[PDB]
Amino acid sequence: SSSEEEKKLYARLYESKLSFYDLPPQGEITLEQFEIWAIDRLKILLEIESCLSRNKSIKEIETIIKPQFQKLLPFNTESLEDRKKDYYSHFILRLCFCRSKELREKFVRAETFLFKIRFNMLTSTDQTKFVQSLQFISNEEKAELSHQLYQTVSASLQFQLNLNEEHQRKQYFQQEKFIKLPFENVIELVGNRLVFLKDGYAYLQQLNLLSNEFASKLNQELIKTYQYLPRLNEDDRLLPILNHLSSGYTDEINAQSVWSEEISSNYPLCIKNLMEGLKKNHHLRYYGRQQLSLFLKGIGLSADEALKFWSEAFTRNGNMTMEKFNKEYRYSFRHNYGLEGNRINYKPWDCHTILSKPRPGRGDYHGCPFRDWSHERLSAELRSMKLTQAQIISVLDSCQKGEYTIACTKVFEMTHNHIAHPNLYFERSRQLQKKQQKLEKEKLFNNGNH
Amino acid sequence: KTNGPSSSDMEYYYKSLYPFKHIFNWLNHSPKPSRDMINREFAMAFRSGAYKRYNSFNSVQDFKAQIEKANPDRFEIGAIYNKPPRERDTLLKSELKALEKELVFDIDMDDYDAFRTCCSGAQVCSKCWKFISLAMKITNTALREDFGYKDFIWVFSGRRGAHCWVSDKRARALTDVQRRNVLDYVNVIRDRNTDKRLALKRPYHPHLARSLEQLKPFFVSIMLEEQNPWEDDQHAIQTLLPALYDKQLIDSLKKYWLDNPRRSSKEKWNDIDQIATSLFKGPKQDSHIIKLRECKEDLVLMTLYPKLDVEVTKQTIHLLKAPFCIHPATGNVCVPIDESFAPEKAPKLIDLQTEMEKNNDVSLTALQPFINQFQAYVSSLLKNELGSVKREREDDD
Ligand code: SF4
Repeated sequence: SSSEEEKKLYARLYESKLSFYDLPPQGEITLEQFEIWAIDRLKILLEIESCLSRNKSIKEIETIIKPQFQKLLPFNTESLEDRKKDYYSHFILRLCFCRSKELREKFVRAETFLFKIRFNMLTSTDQTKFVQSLQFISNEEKAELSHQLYQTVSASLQFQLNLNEEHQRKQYFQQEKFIKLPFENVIELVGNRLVFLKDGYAYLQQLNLLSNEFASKLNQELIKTYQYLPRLNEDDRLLPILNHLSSGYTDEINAQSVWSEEISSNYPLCIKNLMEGLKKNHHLRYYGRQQLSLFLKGIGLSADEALKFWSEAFTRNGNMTMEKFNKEYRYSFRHNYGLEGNRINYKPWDCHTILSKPRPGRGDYHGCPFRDWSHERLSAELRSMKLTQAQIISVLDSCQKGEYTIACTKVFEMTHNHIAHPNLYFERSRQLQKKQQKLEKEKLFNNGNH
Repeated sequence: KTNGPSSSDMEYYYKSLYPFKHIFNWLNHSPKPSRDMINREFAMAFRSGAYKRYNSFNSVQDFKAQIEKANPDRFEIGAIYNKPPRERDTLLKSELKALEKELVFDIDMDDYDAFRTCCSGAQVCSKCWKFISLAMKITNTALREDFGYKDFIWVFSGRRGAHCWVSDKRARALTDVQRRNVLDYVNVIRDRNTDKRLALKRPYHPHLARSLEQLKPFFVSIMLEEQNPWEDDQHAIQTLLPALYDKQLIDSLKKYWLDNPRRSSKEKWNDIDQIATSLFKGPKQDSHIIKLRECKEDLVLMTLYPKLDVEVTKQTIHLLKAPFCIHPATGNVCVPIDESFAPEKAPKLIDLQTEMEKNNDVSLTALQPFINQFQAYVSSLLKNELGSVKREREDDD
């Protein structure tokens, strides 16, 4: 397709700033565009999910997401590239999440909430243009039923749009359009008496019905895409990105201070488990040693202090001679820091790469405790962290659903007041600790002048 | 103690009096037998207390013969299944799926005894039957103007209640969720406790406001004069005062009625306004007046709005007593209800036997008008069913 024809089709599609994603995007995009747009939309959806799991109000979620919109997925722009980004990201995520039923449910829920937010941020004229772009009633029919419709919708207006004055409510109602549809499609709104009923037809709260239709259509299209996926399995190029995206949903620091309580309060539970295993056994197996070493490098421990740390931890029991440590372990610890071989500076393991680990056996301390520990044992340490029974129950409920990172964020929040990286947990804890220390110092200074 | 109909009386009623053909044509939705009857569940209640479910009949004669042979005290109508319920024992429990049943509503006097004085306990008369009459009026209002239903009929429960059978193809095919939605639309009075103010949501839904306007002219004539339940000061304190919103007004009215005992319901109704006017003064008086009017409207609805039995409507598999059945304790025929119906007008089985002794023909008995009414209803239902089939065929083309 000529670039010009492609632009024409895309403009015919965007006549409104909002879309049902009915027709497949046509055109070619590069792999960098593919992956970057997919990851950006995925970040937006993950932030939506994290806000929802914390029972945040709709206004708070909107306020949190607006800067993320301006940064990752610009909406309400006239640029063709941003609209292309939204459409292609949506269809890439359709390809990603069609594999399993639970993924489908999470995707449709998050996408419907995103639809709701975007519709809420639109202007009333744009909303009218979008809904016009499901039969609207004539002005005569609205005039005949005006009293009943206004009586039905006055409470919804007051509570949803904060139109406290009656004059404003009437003025809005005069401009509001109504849709006539059978009450069986809007039984949910019928139950709460939010829609007017006449002769078996419900007069429309429109956002809720639009979201319901969008979710239903999205579910059906995900099912069709799942049926057509094995034909796409022949593309060696997209499969790794799709697999990664689908699984993505799931001298202050030296060798001595890393053991201190001041630094020890900040690690996540995985790191505490690895360090406890190292202290008890004076040895960590390969995966645990790698996880711990990469964390320690990521938190500021230099290479020489890392070698000192590992040698001191390993030789404490006398079972390991310094000669054996230098013969077998020194090379690997230097390699982790990019000082050996191809000098590759290995990045610290995020949560996802840790979970991609092969499951800890007997004698293993690596992995994620929230996935790899029994419920009783997790309850034991969460009690040791002075968490209440309700907080422990919430964390265990998050763990049961497979949202281990959500539970990690939860324990962070309860112990300190979305995290997907051990170094991120450490950094946030350190920043909070420094802020608290500065506040305490300011309070001490203020109390000394009276 | 008027003994209920004997077993021989039930045999006689079933052999000579039950309009088996009309019920069959009603439930079959076609002059020719179809799966709407062969796959319909029927439950039969016996004098011994036995209850046998999942009965089904293939034809008019089979229905009559099975009912005659069983001689139950009553039988209840179930939903259409994908397979004949009578063959359940050869089927897995997960294979019998309900597909269609008439929308059903049940209204009884039990929820209105706190506001009636013309009868006590399980008694009923024309005065208290006005509660059921207003209930059917409001329910028919909702079903006709809001849901667009056309083929529905009310039938006497036998003692003091009424059952509604909505036979519209749209109503018959409703899922349990949709049935719950219609019930929640109609069931405004969810809390039946009279010792607590309803505090209904404001502004009223148009259905609620329309029902209030329909019930307002009857509130005086029934409650304040004919029943007069708040003449008793203790009954007033128990049921009228808790519907008010202000504690000071409640205490003032309580003291006034203690000092002036046995004021009638109308006098107490006027005293509420008089004392409220005496108490609430200043720029805030308008809000108090509005709230008192709201409480009075809430009490009007609490006292006269339909109080449905919520279980029977919720699910497609629920069983309800078939029309023309004999009430075991009263002997009344569960006849269909018109605008002039009263409980004393329901024919008794012993009276029907006495009439048949003089004239051995059902057409010459008191049961005949109700049979004719039911036949006309069935004919209209069949005509509408044919129209719906034609409309579906036109839509498919
Ligand atoms: S969620 Fe991540 S950071 Fe937290 S304990 Fe598990 S692996 Fe460590």
